[PDB]
Amino acid sequence: SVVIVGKISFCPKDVLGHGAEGTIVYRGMFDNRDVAVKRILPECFSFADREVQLLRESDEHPNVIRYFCTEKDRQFQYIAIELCAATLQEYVEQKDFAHLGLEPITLLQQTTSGLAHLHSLNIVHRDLKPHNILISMPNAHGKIKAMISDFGLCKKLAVGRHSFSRRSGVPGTEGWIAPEMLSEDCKENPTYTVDIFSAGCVFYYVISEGSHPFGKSLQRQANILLGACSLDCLHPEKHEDVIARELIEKMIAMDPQKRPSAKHVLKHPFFWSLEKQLQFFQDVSDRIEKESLDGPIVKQLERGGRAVVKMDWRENITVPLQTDLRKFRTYKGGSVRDLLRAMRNKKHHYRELPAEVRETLGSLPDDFVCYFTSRFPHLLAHTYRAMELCSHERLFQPYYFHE
Amino acid sequence: SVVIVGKISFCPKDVLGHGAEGTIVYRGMFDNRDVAVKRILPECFSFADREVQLLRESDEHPNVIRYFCTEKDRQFQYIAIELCAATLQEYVEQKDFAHLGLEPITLLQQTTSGLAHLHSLNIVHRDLKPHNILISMPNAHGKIKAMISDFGLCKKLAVGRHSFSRRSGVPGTEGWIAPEMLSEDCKENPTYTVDIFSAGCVFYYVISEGSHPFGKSLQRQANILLGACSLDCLHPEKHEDVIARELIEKMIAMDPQKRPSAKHVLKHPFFWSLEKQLQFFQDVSDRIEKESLDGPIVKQLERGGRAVVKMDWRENITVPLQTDLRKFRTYKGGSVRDLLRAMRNKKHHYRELPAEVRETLGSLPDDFVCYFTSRFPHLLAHTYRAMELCSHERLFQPYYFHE
Ligand SMILES: Cc1c(CCC(=O)O)c2cc(Br)ccc2n1C(=O)c1ccccc1
Ligand SMILES: Cc1c(CCC(=O)O)c2cc(Br)ccc2n1C(=O)c1ccccc1
Repeated sequence: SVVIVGKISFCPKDVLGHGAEGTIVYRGMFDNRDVAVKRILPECFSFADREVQLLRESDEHPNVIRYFCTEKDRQFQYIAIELCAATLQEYVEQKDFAHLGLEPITLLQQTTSGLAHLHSLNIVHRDLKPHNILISMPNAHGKIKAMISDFGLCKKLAVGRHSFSRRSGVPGTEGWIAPEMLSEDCKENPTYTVDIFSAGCVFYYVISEGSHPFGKSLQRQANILLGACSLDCLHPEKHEDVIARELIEKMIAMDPQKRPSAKHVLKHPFFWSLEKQLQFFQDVSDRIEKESLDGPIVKQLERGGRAVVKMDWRENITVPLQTDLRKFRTYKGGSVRDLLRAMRNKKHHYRELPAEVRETLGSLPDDFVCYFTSRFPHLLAHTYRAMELCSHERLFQPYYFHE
Repeated sequence: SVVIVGKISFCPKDVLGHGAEGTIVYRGMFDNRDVAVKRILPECFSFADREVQLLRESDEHPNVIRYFCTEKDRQFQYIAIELCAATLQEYVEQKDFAHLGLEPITLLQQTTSGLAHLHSLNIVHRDLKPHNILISMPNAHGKIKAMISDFGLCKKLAVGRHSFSRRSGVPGTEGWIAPEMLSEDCKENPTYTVDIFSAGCVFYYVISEGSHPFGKSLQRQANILLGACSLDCLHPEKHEDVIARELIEKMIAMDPQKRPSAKHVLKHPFFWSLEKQLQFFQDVSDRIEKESLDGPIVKQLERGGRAVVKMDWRENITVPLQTDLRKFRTYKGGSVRDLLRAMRNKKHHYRELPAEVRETLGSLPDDFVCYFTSRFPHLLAHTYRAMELCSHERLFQPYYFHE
């Protein structure tokens, strides 16, 4: 028995899953393309028409599911969309991340792009969770991508409006709904920020390989409203983790105003290569070199540096570098600027530096930059936030978001 | 009136254009989606079957036209694809260009990208012309993109093969058909290069604002076969023109094996920012600083450097720079490396230079590099080709294509 509703065809025996509101998703064909078919019931025909329009308006982007067509029966309405190979959930739940390279982060970056695309179209998803974040089929050359799905609970903000009342009840799924949506009072109407919070938890769900910032399933929602976030899978003294901690912590704040935008999250160091990181260090040092001590830039860079530098950075580096630096007298052990200024000098002159000092630093640029991030795991986080005072400047545009 | 073929609807009174073999294109809609439908007559039903299938294997790429569906009638066959705003022909022939800034080169880079994608899928267009390059309908934010269409005459190379016999006549338009396609004296059958020759003409067509590298319309195909190419639109002593010459002259090469691949074209200086050119001069200089004069790299950089440096480059730079460099007699005016190094030095210590030598150089980075490209209009093209000996080096990966 093969169901043929117009250009869509599927066999009822091939069920890919069950959805809510009696929606059943089969595997089928459309225009000889492999698609997933969704049967919707008359009780939901209206909810399905809005999802298709919001899909038609965004599937162009590579990180949004591709909507194809819709055919109607005397009994059902069928939605044909691009056939994937797995959800992010089964991915986090069943891949050997050790063999998986930097894929997990690029999946997080792609999902973030999709969100910024949707937010550029005044579309809020409201139901972002690892289940409806899909993994594309492997392409002709063997690559996969992440795409956003389940547009049933999406909302297009009204022209000229930048929030949305809580009239659609409490859209979303327990454990991933931001507090404003579930809180009994209405200090302010929700907005795009409810998506970041969901996204923040998802970032952690991937980098923890299964954990949630707000506890286990049954107590999540109650912790979310109570503010009981715990990012335990992230060391406090690891460079990578300290950077992730900064981002995810900002993404799951209780005040949705203090939550970053998706365009900001795309620029975050959490996504930077080592080559880029070292580059950010070089440019900060050059911008501050002739900045006075009374200047705001330098005063923000040095507020709280003693902990960043670990009291005295000269007492925390390798002996071959300590001796090399002792040759002159131009770097203070308490200055985070001078630590960055030292990194600039020892990079420029790297080739004309004694082999013993070259061997402690490592090859450029990856081993060089790691030398200083492992020793001072708060250096990038501290200086990134400090240098925000120069996000308008052309030189720094590659690191912040500032239209 | 309006003809409704299944989910495709159009009005015969809305004709967008006419093709070959009686194929008419109307403006229409598919699934509430503004599309352009194609009416295909019976003698041509098989050409569409191929095009549709090929389109379904590559339409995903942002710069390859998006194909939606295809229905059939009692006597006709219809094909609905993305509706565009113009073709590159109309864009070139009817756009100020003075207020278009750099949009035209972004277009050339986009059609290249889509063509590299098609080649990665073992597909040769074989009929690339400013007519098949359509411009996107403006976005939800006012941006456009170029795309490739007219896949009817495309060729999916046999499995493992990297060439194709001329068994299907000579597909393509008089004026854009590569010479290997028409001649019988050729021993080598055509490959993907045949698409690069055509693109190399379009490249020139766009920068010349309509002109062709092989003359006027009727004598064009005649001139192509004879190798008589003329790019008089490009000055022989202007930095920008020298670069575009180097690339175009290699894409329209008479010998197919001398033509850059699509991925090669994508890295050519023709597409670099001003800052990227500085970064190239800096990396080239830094890389050759500790290289033996007897070394192959140095011997290739100076092979012909006399015309490049215009004899003593110290005598072709502004006087203020001439005085500030007179103290260093290390710089040999007949060395291109010495010129590149003098640039590297002027860039690093730019802030500590006397104001006279700073305002004669210009604001970093754009005006600084222009100081040398305008004065030495062969410096880049000379260095880029000679330094190919280092294309394999990670340092230079941003600048060349290896694998
Ligand atoms: C696109 C798609 C949907 C629709 C998503 C939406 O629009 O909400 C889907 C639903 C279920 Br249940 C089950 C599978 C579904 N699937 C897939 O292709 C797919 C997902 C995981 C593994 C293999 C294939
Ligand atoms: C999508 C599209 C097609 C189909 C391309 C194909 O056959 O692959 C088309 C054909 C002609 Br003729 C003419 C126009 C065509 N057009 C356009 O949107 C368009 C292009 C330029 C100016 C105005 C509209």
